[PDB]
Amino acid sequence: GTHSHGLFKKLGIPGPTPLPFLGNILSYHKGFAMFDMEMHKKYGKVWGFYDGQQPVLAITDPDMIKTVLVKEAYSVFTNRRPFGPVGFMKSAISIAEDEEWKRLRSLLSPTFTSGKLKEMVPIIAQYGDVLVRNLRREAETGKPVTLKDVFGAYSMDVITSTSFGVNIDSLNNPQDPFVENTKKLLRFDFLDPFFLSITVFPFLIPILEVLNITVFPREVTNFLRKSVKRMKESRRVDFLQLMIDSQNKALSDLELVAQSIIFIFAGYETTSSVLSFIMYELATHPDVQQKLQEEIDAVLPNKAPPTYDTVLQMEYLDMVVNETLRLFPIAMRLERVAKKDVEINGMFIPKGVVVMIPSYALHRDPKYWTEPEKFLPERFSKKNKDNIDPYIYTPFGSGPRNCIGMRFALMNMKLALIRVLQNFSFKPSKETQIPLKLSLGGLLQPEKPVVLKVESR
Amino acid sequence: GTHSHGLFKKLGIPGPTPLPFLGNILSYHKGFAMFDMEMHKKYGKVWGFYDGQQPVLAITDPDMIKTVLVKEAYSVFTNRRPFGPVGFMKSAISIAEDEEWKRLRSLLSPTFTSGKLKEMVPIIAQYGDVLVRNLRREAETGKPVTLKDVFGAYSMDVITSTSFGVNIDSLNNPQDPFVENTKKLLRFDFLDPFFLSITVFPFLIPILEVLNITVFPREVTNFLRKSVKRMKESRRVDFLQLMIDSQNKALSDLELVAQSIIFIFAGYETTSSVLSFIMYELATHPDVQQKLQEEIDAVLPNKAPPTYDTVLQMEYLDMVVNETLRLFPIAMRLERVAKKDVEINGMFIPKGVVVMIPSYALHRDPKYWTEPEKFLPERFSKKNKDNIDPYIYTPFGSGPRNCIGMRFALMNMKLALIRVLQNFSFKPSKETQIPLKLSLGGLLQPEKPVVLKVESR
Ligand SMILES: CC(C)c1nc(CN(C)C(=O)N[C@H](C(=O)N[C@@H](Cc2ccccc2)C[C@H](O)[C@H](Cc2ccccc2)NC(=O)OCc2cncs2)C(C)C)cs1
Ligand SMILES: CC(C)c1nc(CN(C)C(=O)N[C@H](C(=O)N[C@@H](Cc2ccccc2)C[C@H](O)[C@H](Cc2ccccc2)NC(=O)OCc2cncs2)C(C)C)cs1
Ligand code: HEM
Ligand code: HEM
Repeated sequence: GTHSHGLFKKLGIPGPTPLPFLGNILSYHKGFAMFDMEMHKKYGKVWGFYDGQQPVLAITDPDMIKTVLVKEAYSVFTNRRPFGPVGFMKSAISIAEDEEWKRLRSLLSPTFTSGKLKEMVPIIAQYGDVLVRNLRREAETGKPVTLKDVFGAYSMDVITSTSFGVNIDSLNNPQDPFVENTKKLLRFDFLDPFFLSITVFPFLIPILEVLNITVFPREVTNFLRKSVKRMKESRRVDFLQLMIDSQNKALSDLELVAQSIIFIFAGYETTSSVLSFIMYELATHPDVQQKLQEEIDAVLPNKAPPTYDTVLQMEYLDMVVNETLRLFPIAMRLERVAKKDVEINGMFIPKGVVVMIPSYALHRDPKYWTEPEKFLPERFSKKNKDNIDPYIYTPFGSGPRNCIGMRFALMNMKLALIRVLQNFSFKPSKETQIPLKLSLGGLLQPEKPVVLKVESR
Repeated sequence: GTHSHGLFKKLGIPGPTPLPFLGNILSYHKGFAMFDMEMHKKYGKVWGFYDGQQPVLAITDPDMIKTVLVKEAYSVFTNRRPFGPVGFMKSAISIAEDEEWKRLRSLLSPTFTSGKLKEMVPIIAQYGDVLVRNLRREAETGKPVTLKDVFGAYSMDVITSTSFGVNIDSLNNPQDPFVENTKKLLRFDFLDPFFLSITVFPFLIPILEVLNITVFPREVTNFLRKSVKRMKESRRVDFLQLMIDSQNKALSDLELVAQSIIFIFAGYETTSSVLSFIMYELATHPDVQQKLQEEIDAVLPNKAPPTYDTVLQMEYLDMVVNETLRLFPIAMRLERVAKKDVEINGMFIPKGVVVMIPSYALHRDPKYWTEPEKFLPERFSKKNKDNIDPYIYTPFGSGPRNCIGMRFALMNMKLALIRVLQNFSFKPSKETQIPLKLSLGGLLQPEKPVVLKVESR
């Protein structure tokens, strides 16, 4: 029906007029980001819309954003927008709620410290070499390289190793039952058929749950499920034991598996998308690539192996990474649910409303960014960075619920970039789409995969 | 989703563009009839639209109409558009399908013959008087009469008596458990919340069925359910025994009850709506009322009691009744489902499509009717009637599935009119809405009830 559809009318908040049942979902025909930018330009700092019957309050005010993601996090905006059905995956940290979440966050918080992460480099760099060897091969038969595939396999390599102790050159081995299963853990597309229907029929979620149907394909999960059985363990620098030790408030077995699936995915798919986009930028801006190559050679003599401290010394590398994250956040939106009524920065918001920060739109707003469409690493130099509002630029979220893997992701990505840029230069191929276009779907991804010419140095 | 929504595109049939999930239902915001007239004027003789995902093919071609309602009735278009949930009411003749239907149609066919119907007049006329006595009272305190209430109670009186043997002046007795229950059997409004949702979620019907939820309120049905227990019977001119005799292919007990509910309703609600609309027309056209009064006095001397044959002799009465039915059909649409694929008059129609004849629109079409908006009984005189296409004018449907009660309805209505017009004249009250407006909802009914000044003669 239409019971919820008078809400934003009642509070006097502007927004697209909802259709019965569908709310505003039809506006998603060209993707979240384009919907969010259209609505932002058309309504200013705040607006409201309905996913089916679910009210969503978009906010773009930096101070209101700090309020939701930080100040009122524990007391009001503790959880993300429920999404389901998920079976045992209800226990994964990113999905968990309230006290089950804070528990898992504490339990897993020590996994991603500079110390551990420091010990993860001699591992994460051994697969630096394999990627380079792989790349050099595919650059001797000098034909276009699909970044998502080569980075994909590196990305898988790194997490399987740092989290489970499993070494596999996944690129050559697309047939290892471990490689194939994990690959199938891809990001969910919220504008796909199944998810549109489940937004317009949330009253069906509990029906799917009962039938043990899940958004996480069962074949994928069940493998990884007991896959840790003889793996955890033979009865050191591994996410696994780092979690096993936390068992003997302590972590249950089926919860532990749910954490591993969550991570496997992250260190795999997020990482490889971002890496692809950086190389795309580097390839379409040779001067930036050359300046980056010079920072790398200067900090690391004759192809010297990167270390924890050398990585962190590279300023221009940091600016490149950040500037690619500005233009291509993997999140697009950040979201919390109000467990109770709230008044924030003068705005009343009833219990159950989804408050949504549209990062993609904010990352491209003319008010906060000069020439926001352009790839300009200099935006993040020492001179200009203090300019940037930490609640406008949020590629890893903010507050107690931000990305737990942030430091690992940044590190792992830069290690990859260094090893690759030390040995190669990248250039547009004939088939490189320029300018690149993002999938009109529900994921910040290229419609056509990035392909690039790889030249040895 | 949208799987069915390419159908009419595939067959090359014009029609409003469907929205995902909703199909065209939003077009119902101003009622079926207005939707059907808009679409007819805008697409000509045939068009297609979707109720949620259900395809509906509207047809206005007289010959194509004879094809659906008559020629291909038994072989293709045997059933009406399924509608549910209905519990045991699946067994009622108007809802029954295929062979269960033809069975019930044969079994109940002899109930409505000129002979039986002839024996039903000394009964149907005894309540002629009560209505007159009631009317005279409410015309001595000369204040406006709400037709739907006075006719309503007469309408109930007549069927309770002719079908069950229950005499009750229902108007004075709105407290008899028999009166109140039956009253609650009102026509279903297809554009009401519950029915809109169930058109956009037909996959929920079987869920409602399982929970014993029905469109026929349970309290209403259960009373009438066993209400016939000590009634059928004490172990003559009554629909009841007429059905009991057919038991001892023969009619089951719970089926019999389902038939009685179906009838009770019909002889009650259809009858009283039509009677109200005729009086409205008579009141807004005094000359027609006076001519009608003169036919009646001429055929029936000094307030002489109407008989079966006298009723049928009154030509101008027939034209009035028919002309009111033209302007205000109770059906609005007629519908059949294609059980199988079919090609009709050169048009292919796949299995499962609802073929819909929009009577309200057809009854008002400038191609078939001069000044179609105007109440002109003369349209149906001996001179002009043979003009009228029997597949354009269909107030009682056509073919093997037409109104089984037609002759009883026509008779019962005319008996009422004669007894009323012999004694009174009707006139607009101050509050009479003129011109009348039909509920923008899902039923041909007045938004504001007809109220009229009743003057004794
Ligand atoms: C009500 C129902 C119809 C709904 N379902 C959904 C699910 N869909 C499609 C989403 O895109 N949901 C989004 C989401 O992914 N939230 C997520 C946190 C997040 C948000 C943005 C960017 C990065 C991480 C929270 C979810 O638990 C996801 C689900 C998941 C798990 C494994 C593999 C794939 C996917 N888990 C993760 O965080 O993935 C690991 C990652 C870690 N860091 C970056 S990605 C929300 C921001 C809306 C939304 S609404
Ligand atoms: C799929 C689902 C969502 C749907 N449900 C519906 C139900 N609704 C609201 C309707 O208006 N359905 C219509 C209908 O009433 N069909 C009907 C035949 C008919 C059609 C038009 C005019 C007169 C009789 C067939 C149904 O069985 C009705 C239902 C009913 C029973 C008792 C009391 C009230 C209502 N039974 C009757 O015929 O009522 C007794 C009458 C006899 N003569 C005139 S009315 C159809 C023409 C569409 C349509 S689609
Ligand atoms: C470039 C790569 C990555 C980006 C851009 C990224 C970004 C994000 C963002 C935006 C969020 C949501 C923050 C919020 O709601 O405020 C998030 C959550 C999360 N990320 Fe990542 N992430 C990346 C890689 C990783 C990796 C490698 C891991 C490894 C485990 C990881 C684990 C998580 C977890 C567990 C959460 C949810 C934490 C919680 O709810 O408490 N992420 N990430
Ligand atoms: C003025 C009053 C009435 C009108 C205008 C009317 C009109 C109609 C119409 C249009 C139909 C559908 C026909 C079709 O699909 O082709 C119908 C069906 C029916 N009517 Fe009536 N009707 C009236 C009164 C009655 C009465 C008093 C009864 C008494 C029992 C009755 C019993 C039925 C039945 C049983 C059906 C369905 C028959 C079947 O499916 O086989 N109707 N009517």
